[PDB]
Amino acid sequence: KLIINSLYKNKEIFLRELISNASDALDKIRLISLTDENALAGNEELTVKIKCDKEKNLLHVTDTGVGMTREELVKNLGTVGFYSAFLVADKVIVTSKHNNDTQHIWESDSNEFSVIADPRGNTLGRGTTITLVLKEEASDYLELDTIKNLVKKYSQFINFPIYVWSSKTVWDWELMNDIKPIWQRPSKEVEDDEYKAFYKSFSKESDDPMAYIHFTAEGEVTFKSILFVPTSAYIKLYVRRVFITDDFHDMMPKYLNFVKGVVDSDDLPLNVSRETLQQHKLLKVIRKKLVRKTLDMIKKIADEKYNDTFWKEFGTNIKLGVIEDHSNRTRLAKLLRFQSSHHPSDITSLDQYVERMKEKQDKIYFMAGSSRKEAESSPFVERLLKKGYEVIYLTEPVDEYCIQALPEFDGKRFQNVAKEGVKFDESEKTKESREAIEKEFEPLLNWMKDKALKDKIEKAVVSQRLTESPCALVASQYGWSGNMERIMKAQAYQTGKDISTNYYASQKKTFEINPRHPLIKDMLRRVKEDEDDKTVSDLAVVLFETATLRSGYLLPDTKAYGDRIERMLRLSLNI
Amino acid sequence: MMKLIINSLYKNKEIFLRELISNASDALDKIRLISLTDENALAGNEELTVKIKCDKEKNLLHVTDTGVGMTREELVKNLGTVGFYSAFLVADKVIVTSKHNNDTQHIWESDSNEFSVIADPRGNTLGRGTTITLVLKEEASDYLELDTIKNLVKKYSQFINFPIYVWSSKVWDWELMNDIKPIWQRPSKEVEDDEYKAFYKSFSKESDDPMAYIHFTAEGEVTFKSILFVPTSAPRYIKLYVRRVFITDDFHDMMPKYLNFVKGVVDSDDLPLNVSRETLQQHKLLKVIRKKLVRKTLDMIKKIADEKYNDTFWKEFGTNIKLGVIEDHSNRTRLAKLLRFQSSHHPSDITSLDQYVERMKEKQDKIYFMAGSSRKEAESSPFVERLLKKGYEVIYLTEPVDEYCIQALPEFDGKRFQNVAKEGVKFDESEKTKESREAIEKEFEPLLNWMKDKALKDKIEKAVVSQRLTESPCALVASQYGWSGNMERIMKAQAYQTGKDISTNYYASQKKTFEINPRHPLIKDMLRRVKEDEDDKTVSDLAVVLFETATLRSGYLLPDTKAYGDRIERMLRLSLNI
Ligand SMILES: Nc1ncnc2c1ncn2[C@@H]1O[C@H](COP(=O)(O)OP(=O)(O)O)[C@@H](O)[C@H]1O
Ligand SMILES: Nc1ncnc2c1ncn2[C@@H]1O[C@H](COP(=O)(O)OP(=O)(O)O)[C@@H](O)[C@H]1O
Ligand SMILES: [Mg+2]
Ligand SMILES: [Mg+2]
Ligand SMILES: [Mg+2]
Repeated sequence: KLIINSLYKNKEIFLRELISNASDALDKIRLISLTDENALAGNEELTVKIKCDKEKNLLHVTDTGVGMTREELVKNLGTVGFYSAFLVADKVIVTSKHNNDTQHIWESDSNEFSVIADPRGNTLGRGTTITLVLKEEASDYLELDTIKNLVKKYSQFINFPIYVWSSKTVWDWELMNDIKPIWQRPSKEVEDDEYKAFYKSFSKESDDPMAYIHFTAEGEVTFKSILFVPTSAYIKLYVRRVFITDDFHDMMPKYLNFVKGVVDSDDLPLNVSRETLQQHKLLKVIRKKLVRKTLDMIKKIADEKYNDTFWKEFGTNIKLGVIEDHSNRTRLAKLLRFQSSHHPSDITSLDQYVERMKEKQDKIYFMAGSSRKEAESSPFVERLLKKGYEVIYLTEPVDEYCIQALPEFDGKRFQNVAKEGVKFDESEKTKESREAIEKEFEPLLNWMKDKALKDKIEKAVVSQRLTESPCALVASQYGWSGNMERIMKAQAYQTGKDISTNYYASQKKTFEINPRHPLIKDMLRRVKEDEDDKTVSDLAVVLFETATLRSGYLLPDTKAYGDRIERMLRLSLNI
Repeated sequence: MMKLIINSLYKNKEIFLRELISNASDALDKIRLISLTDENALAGNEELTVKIKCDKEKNLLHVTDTGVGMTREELVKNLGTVGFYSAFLVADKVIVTSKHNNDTQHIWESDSNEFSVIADPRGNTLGRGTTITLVLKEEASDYLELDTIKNLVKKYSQFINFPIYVWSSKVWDWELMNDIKPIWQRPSKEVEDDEYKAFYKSFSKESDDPMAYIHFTAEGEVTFKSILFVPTSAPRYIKLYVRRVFITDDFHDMMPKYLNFVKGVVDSDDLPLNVSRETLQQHKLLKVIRKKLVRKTLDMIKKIADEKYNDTFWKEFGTNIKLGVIEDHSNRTRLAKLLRFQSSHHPSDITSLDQYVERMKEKQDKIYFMAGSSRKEAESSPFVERLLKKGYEVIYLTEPVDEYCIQALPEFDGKRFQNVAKEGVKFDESEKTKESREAIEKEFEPLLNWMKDKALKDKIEKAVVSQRLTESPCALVASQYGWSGNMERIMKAQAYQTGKDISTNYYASQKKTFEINPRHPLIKDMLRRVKEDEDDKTVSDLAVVLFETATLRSGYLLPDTKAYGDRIERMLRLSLNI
């Protein structure tokens, strides 16, 4: 009283599940036999045998796999999968024999079951026979002509012999299956169609993979493998073509946990324990080779699909990789993509930035923020942008960490535009021009440092990075910037709890002023005229607090800042 | 670790014995656990004991247990790579004789460096178990005394639930050293305070008293004895026994996640003994035991002295009590009574909800709160201005969980909660004041309509005369079921650090209620110049800046700091003479 006639949509999937289950039973007895010599005592062979029965209206799926004990026949046989057998039959008869127990039978009509002993005894040796009593409607599955194609379809990647009872012109078993694994075949003998059809066989339906790679590893260890990149955000391990496990969760590093595939080695031990084989020295050589072939796979993807598709899905993985993977860092560095001032939305690689650098530019400039808009509208990038330097914009929380794990790219050091180190060159006769303006505005500097912003600024200097903005707060090289304040301060608030007593944390920054900006020109002209004035003092403080938000730091006191604004607003209105 | 582990523990070198008894007990727990599903698991050696022999003559100290033992492969993994290396504090050479049920008897020898495992020439001596033999070093060769071990076992192996015997003298025969009866099985009244504390230290280290403990016995649906503890610090857990037999410490569902810091013992005589681990964890009686553990933990937490509760417990585990209010529906009332928050009543002191209620006005029915990233932000907010003046108390919520905590508690002792940053704040009003406000609202209508229809058109829901401001000119009030600045902040950070951009949200980018203060000089002046000339740009420009600043003051994010900086600039030029 559930499915039966709705999923149905996938009308003949019952066989796929019974063939799949039989293969799983076959894999399991084989796996045990590698440690237990007397495991294959009941049956020499490892097969799946399907028998058509017209007269009695029956269909048998017989496997010589592990089998099931009475206790297992109760739990395992219940509620695609085993139950899908009821999409074509109204009664399932499961005859099973296991090594540790005698032979039993199981019969359910989708509602109630019964686990009797077999009055015939041990007729299987070891394994199971799934007898389906077909419905009058789905009785077409008794036909030998149709059932042959039905197994040829759902067992293209089953690596155990599948036989069906047929005849010629003499009844006998016929192989419908080729058990030569797909990963063991010559690279170009395998069509692209087959690679995609293999991907859907173990990832349980869905669409094609984004990319794949099939290779024979050479050198210290030799193995065959087909790895896959999925479309949206499990490595099977075989030894000498014998399935071992898919539960070795550390086959790939955490940052590549999305890769799917098979590994098949002739150089690893077969008759050893699963624990033993997990710590084996050669396996680690396989793991390091999987990473490199995976990065080779990722690099083989075409430029547009790489940016618009791969990167959108796994970009955070490459960033986590850069930090976590020391050996493959340089390779991971080239796979990174970030938005830059070059274009309003296109993402750029680090190489592309490099090729665009000016002849005498030694630094890769970056601005970090919570969004594209705040990063690009920052005062810090004003003159760099005007002079034609490109600035990388980092908008994600991991970006900062990512670049920090990268001490250089292609000989160039990264420079945060919110910190000191932004280089602006000049000639001899150009150096004096600045130095004159620098000493002209020096009274305004000392006044800000010893009165207007006495213990609120580390120092005041004449900026060379601003064009439109009057001023900005710049942090020390070993200090925390605006964005890093957030990243750390909103994690010290979320998880940390009280983190203020730190040297380069909440420390005074360098207050830079724009000499060409009217509010600095007036402030200078007016500071040499009174100094005791609270008006310009209120101007210096309001400008400093505005510059703070502008620079990306929090305000120490919103009430004090508010009180100052409203006092100016009084002036602007009264006269 | 290497050879600099001896100097770090030169103080505590007598502890080597504790470490050998602890392991023997661990070995005995393991073999006894196997025997619950395996009938013939004790066929090699029937008893479960700890035997210690003094052999002065050969310079050897023997510690013979009858536990699980070690196989060939287990000797080359477990031994080598506090602990077992503790034996080297008193012995230069250490040899272990051992016998496991699956293997034959082997001898492991080492000094610290290389190791070698040989098949014992004598053969299967112990049936099962291990003998740790110490070649006691000269400068510590005094433990081979017929009374020194006698005294150490008695003071150290307290709480070991297996019989420990030393090869004494009187005729040489084994003399019992300890009492096998567990501390949790003894009647509450009889157990000493020191004994409870020493018990806490035995299974969790940390060498300091626990913050609190509870020793109870459960009657009714299920019976079990238990001792539960509150540690002193938040670490940055519960041993189950069935009929005095250790089963596991791997059940991570004994306590709900919010009480994960609780450590202790549960000894049940009702649970199935001769069954598997899988079977026992899913067992229906456990859910009954769990509910009892939570109620008893809460009893203990409630029993802590008022001063100690706020000063020590609340600082360590207040977040857990907050998550509890959200997750534990059947205990909500008990937990809500345990909450502590900062409030206006005092600069730093925290307060319970009962204490707040008692301080409420005779006709106040709402518990008012202000949420924010810090106390400074919350107390200097515009929203508490009037309430504070008129003597209402405002709870201050500064941790991100606090809002979800209050938002999960619909009422406390009949009083609903109200966020001052939202619509819903009330003030009892004398007939004189009520009418005075009515005249203020009609007088200020021209300023309210100008703001809503042109000056701030499309920025605000409506412009109204406030009842909550005092010193502040204006503020942004969110709707009854909308997001406060604090919720906007928490959601934006969760949509950035974890989420994948919630720009086009549900109610994050929504207009707020702009409340203006009629008694504020700047607003008074703003009314005068608007009626005189509505199309004056200087007042329109001012309106924007006042609003934008009000947005920072109201705890909201400003939508364009660049444009706002530039408007503040224009204002500064006009304010001065640029
Ligand atoms: N032919 C079989 N031989 C042995 N065991 C089987 C067989 N068919 C089913 N089982 C057991 O019962 C379970 C039922 O299969 P199914 O419903 O497909 O679940 P699964 O996805 O794990 O295979 C299997 O996991 C297996 O434990
Ligand atoms: N008496 C013993 N009987 C059996 N195994 C032991 C014994 N002593 C030590 N071992 C083995 O050595 C391991 C390490 O002991 P120790 O260093 O104290 O670590 P731990 O107490 O945390 O297990 C034990 O876990 C066990 O595998
Ligand atoms: Mg299945
Ligand atoms: Mg004021
Ligand atoms: Mg400007």
